[PDB]
Amino acid sequence: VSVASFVLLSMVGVAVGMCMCARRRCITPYELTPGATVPFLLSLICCIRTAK
Amino acid sequence: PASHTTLGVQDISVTAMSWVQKITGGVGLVVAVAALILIVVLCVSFSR
Repeated sequence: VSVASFVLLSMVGVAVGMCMCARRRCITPYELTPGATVPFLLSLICCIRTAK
Repeated sequence: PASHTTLGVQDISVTAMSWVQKITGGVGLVVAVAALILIVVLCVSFSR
């Protein structure tokens, strides 16, 4: 029960680490561009500030 | 004295209490539709 709980918590840890990674990779081409035009669908999905 | 247990009248009640399911279902749905309408218009007025 202890070693199973360690690896299970590592898998949800990896899943959130992937969500941090995939957000940072997907959003940077919008965040680096001058005068950005991010669409509302990706704004809500990738969890950024209100509107932009 | 009574040859049976005292009723759990806190909820133990008739069949044809389905009148509760009818009115609580109707009031639940008019609230749920009113809330869904609010959520849609709130989301497109947030899309602005």
